[PDB]
Amino acid sequence: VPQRLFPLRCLQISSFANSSWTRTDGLAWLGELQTHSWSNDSDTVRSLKPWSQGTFSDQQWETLQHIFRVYRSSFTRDVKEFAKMLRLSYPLELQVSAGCEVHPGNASNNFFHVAFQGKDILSFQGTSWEPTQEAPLWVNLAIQVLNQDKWTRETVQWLLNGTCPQFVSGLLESGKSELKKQVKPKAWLSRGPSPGPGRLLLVCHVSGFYPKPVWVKWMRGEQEQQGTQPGDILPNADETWYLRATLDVVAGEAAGLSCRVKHSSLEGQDIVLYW
Amino acid sequence: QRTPKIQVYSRHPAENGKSNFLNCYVSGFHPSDIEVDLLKNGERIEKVEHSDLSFSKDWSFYLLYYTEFTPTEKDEYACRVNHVTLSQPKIVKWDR
Amino acid sequence: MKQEVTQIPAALSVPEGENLVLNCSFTDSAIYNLQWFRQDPGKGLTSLLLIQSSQREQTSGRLNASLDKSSGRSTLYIAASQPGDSATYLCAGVNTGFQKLVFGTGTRLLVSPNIQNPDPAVYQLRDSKSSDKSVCLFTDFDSQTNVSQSKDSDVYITDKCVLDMRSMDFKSNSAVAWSNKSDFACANAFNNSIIPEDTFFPS
Amino acid sequence: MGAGVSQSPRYKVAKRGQDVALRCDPISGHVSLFWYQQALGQGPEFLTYFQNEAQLDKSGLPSDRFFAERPEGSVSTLKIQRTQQEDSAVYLCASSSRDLEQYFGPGTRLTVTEDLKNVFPPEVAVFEPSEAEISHTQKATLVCLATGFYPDHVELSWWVNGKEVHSGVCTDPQPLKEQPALNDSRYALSSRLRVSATFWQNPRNHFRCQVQFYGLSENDEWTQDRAKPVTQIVSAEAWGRAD
Ligand SMILES: CCCCCCCC/C=C\CCCCCCCCCCCCCC(=O)N[C@@H](CO[C@H]1O[C@H](CO)[C@H](O)[C@H](O)[C@H]1O)[C@H](O)[C@H](O)CCCCCCCCCCCCCC
Ligand SMILES: *[C@@H]1O[C@H](CO)[C@@H](O)[C@H](O)[C@H]1NC(C)=O
Ligand SMILES: *[C@@H]1O[C@H](CO)[C@@H](O)[C@H](O)[C@H]1NC(C)=O
Repeated sequence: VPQRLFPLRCLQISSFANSSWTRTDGLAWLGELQTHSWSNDSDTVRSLKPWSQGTFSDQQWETLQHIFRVYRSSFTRDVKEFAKMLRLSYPLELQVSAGCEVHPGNASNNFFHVAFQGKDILSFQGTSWEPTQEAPLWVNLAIQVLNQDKWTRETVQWLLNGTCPQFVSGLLESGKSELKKQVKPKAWLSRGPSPGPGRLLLVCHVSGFYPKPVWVKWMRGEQEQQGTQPGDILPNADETWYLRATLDVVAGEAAGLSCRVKHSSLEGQDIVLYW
Repeated sequence: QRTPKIQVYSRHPAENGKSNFLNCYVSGFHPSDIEVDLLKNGERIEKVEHSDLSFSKDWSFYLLYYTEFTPTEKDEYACRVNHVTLSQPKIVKWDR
Repeated sequence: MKQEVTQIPAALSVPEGENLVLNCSFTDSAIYNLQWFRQDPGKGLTSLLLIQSSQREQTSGRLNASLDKSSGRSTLYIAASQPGDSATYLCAGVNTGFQKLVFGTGTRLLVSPNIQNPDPAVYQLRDSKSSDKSVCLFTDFDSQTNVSQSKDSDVYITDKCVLDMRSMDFKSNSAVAWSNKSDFACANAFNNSIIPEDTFFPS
Repeated sequence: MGAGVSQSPRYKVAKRGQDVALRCDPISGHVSLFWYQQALGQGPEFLTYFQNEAQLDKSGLPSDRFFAERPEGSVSTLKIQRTQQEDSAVYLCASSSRDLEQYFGPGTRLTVTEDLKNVFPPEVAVFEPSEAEISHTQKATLVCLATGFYPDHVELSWWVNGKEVHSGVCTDPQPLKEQPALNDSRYALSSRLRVSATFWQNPRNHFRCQVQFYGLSENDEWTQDRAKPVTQIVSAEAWGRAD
C-alpha cells in the first residue's frame, strides 16, 4: 500500500578516538538499496551494484571521487583544528547525512545535516551553514569560521542542487530493471505469549518480501482492527524484509479474525489468514 | 547515551533437517563502537558475517549480523552484545 | 566533462592608443573563479585580474574583465593600449569542486609605437674590439614597416624592437643584421624585407 | 614581486637520462601549492596539487618518472628521473590561500640535451655608433651582440658608468637560432642602447654590455678541451668617442 520513495542518502561516520586515531566511513542509499560503500582504508568510493555509476561518465565519476578524497582529508583535518580551538574533548563522533530526492517535472529537494555525539548541531540551508534551534555556543563559533569559506559553500550548493538530482535520475534509469524486482513473502499465523490472564496474543508473520513498502492489519472480515502492533521491519542479508504484526485480544473475541497482507509482489491478490 | 535494541530471528522457518541463516538486528545504539558475536550452544561463531555500519534519521546506529547454520534440536542459539551503556554484555536468547 | 579553455585571437598586432578586446571561452560553466595573467618571454605569470563566480565585472587601471558563466565567456578589455602591454595574455579558470587552474593557449599581443617622425636608415656599426667585425642597423622606421628574415642561411636578421628615450619622449624602432660572409653588405642586408622607399644608406 | 614565490634552479640544462630536482619555496603561510608545466608557445598545464603536506591531486603528472613532494607543508620539490627531450619546458610553481587566487613563481626553464658538449657560453661584442647616424639624427646607437650560446638561458643588461640602464634600451624578446633547421642550435641575441650624440661624444662615459649565461655547475662532468661552459657573465665594453 505505501508509496515507494527513492531519495539518495549519503551517510558518513567519522570517529576520532584521539588526535592520532581516526577513521571516516560511509555509504549511499537509493531508497532502501545500498549503492555505494566508502572505507577509510580505500582511496575510492566502492560501487556495490553494476548500475551504481548511473548515467555518469568515467570522467564525471572521477571528479566526484576526487571531491570525496579532498573532503575526507580536509574534514578529518578541520575537526582536529576545531577541537583544539573550541576546546572539545576526545572521543569525538561526527555524522553527516547529505543527499536529495527527485520529483520529476517539479523542483528537487536536498539536505545536508551534521550531528555531534548523536545530536543535530548544524545543516546546510540555501547558500550557508545554519545552527539547530537549540545549539551550543561553540556551534555558532564553528559556523562563523565555516561561513567564511566561499569555495566549500559553492561546492556543497553545486553538489546538492546540481550534481545530486542528476545522479539520482541516472541511477533510477541505469538500475530500473533491478528496481522493478518483486519477491513474494511467506505468511503464517501464531499464538505469542499471554499478555494478560484472560487475553491472548495474535501474531501474523510476513517473511522475505522485497521492496520494503508493506501493509499488515488484523481484521474482522472487512473491519480494520485498530490496535494492531506492527513492530519493526527487520532486515535479511539477501535485501528482503521481515515483519510481525500482533493483536491483544480477550479470549473469545479471537474468532472471526483474519490477517490481511498487502504487498506489490502479490499483484492485488492479498494474503488473508484466518485464525 | 542510546542503549542497543537486540532482536534475534531466522531468514526462513526453523526446521531440524534444513539449512538456514541466524540473523541479529542490533539498532538504536550510540556511539559507533559496539561488540557483537553470534553464540551457539555456548561458544561464539568465528565465521559471522555483518553489514556495513549505518544509522537511522534519529542518528542512532544499526547493524545486521548473519551466519549460515542448521537448527539442531540440542543446540541452543542466542546473541551477545557489549556496549558502553551496558553494565555487563547483554545476551538475548533466540525464540522460535 | 573535462574543462577546455579557448582564447581568440591567438595573436594580435595593434597600433598604440587603440582599445583592444581579448576573448576567452570555456566549455564548463561551473566556475569558482576566472584569472587573467600576463606573461613575458620566456617565463613568469603576472596576475592581472580575478573575477569571482558571483562577480560580473572587474576593473584595474586600463584593464576591465567581464565574466558570463551562462555563455561560458570571459573578455579582457585593454583601454588605450601602450607598447608596454605587449605580452602573452592568458585566461584560466578554477572549477567549483576543483583547485587547479585550466588555461587557454593565450593571445600574443603586440602594441607597436606611434612613430611621429620616421627617418628610415641602414647604418654600419664597427666592433669596439676590432675593425674586421660589423653589424647593420635598420632604424627609425614607422610601425607599418615589417622586417623579414633572411633567405640566405649565413645572414642573420632580428625582429623589430622598440626603445623609448623617456628623457626626450622619443620612441624608436630597429632591426639588426649580420653575417660572416665576405660579400655581405649593409645595402643588400634587408633585401628580403619591404623597406621604405626613402631608406638612407651612407657610403 | 618582492614577497612572492621562489623557484630554483631558475635555469637548468640537463643531459638526456639524468635525474633533475626542482625546488619551490611558496609564499609564507600558503596552505596550497601547485605545479604546472608550460611547453614552448603553449599555455601552462597542471601537474600536481598540495594542501598542507598531502598531494591531493596528481592527475596532471605525465608518468612514473615525475614525482613531487612537500613533506613539511612548505617547500616542494618536483623530481624528473631519466629526463627526455619532451621534458624541456618551463615548470611553474604557484601557491595560494583558501581563496585559490594563485601567485606564480618565476619558473624553472629546463632544457634537456643529448650531450653536455652542446652547451656553449655566448661571445659578447659591443658595436659603436655610426658617425652617419650621429650626423643625420644627432642620436647614437650602440648595439650588443651575444652569439653562439646554448642553452637559450641568458639575461642581457646595459651598464653606463657602473649603473644599469633601461632608458633607450631594447633587447630582442627571444634569441634567434643560428641554424633554424636544428634542435640543438646555438643562439644569438641582440640589444640596442640609444643615447644623444653628446652623451656618446663624452670620452668619460663608459658603456658596458653584460650577458649573464646559465650553464654547467660544479657537479656537472666535463671532458672537452675548451673551458667548461659554467654559469658566468660575458661582457663587452666601449668608451665614448670625441669625434
Ligand atoms: C553527493 C552526490 C554525489 C553522489 C556520489 C555517490 C555517493 C558517495 C558515497 C558515500 C558518500 C559519503 C557521505 C559523505 C557526504 C558528504 C558529501 C561531500 C561534500 C563535499 C564538500 C566539499 C567541500 C570541501 O571539501 N571542503 C573542505 C576543503 O576546503 C578547503 O580547501 C579547498 C581547496 O581544496 C578550498 O581552498 C577551501 O576554501 C578550503 O576551506 C573544507 O575543509 C570543509 O570545511 C570540510 C568540511 C565540510 C563539512 C562541514 C561540516 C562539519 C562541521 C563539523 C564541525 C564540528 C567539529 C567539532 C569537533
Ligand atoms: C589512540 O586511540 C586508540 C584507540 O584504540 C588507542 O589504542 C591508542 O593507544 C591511542 N593513542 C594515544 C597516543 O593515546
Ligand atoms: C584512516 O586513513 C588515514 C589516512 O591518512 C590514516 O592516517 C588513518 O590511520 C586511518 N585510520 C585507521 C583506523 O586505519
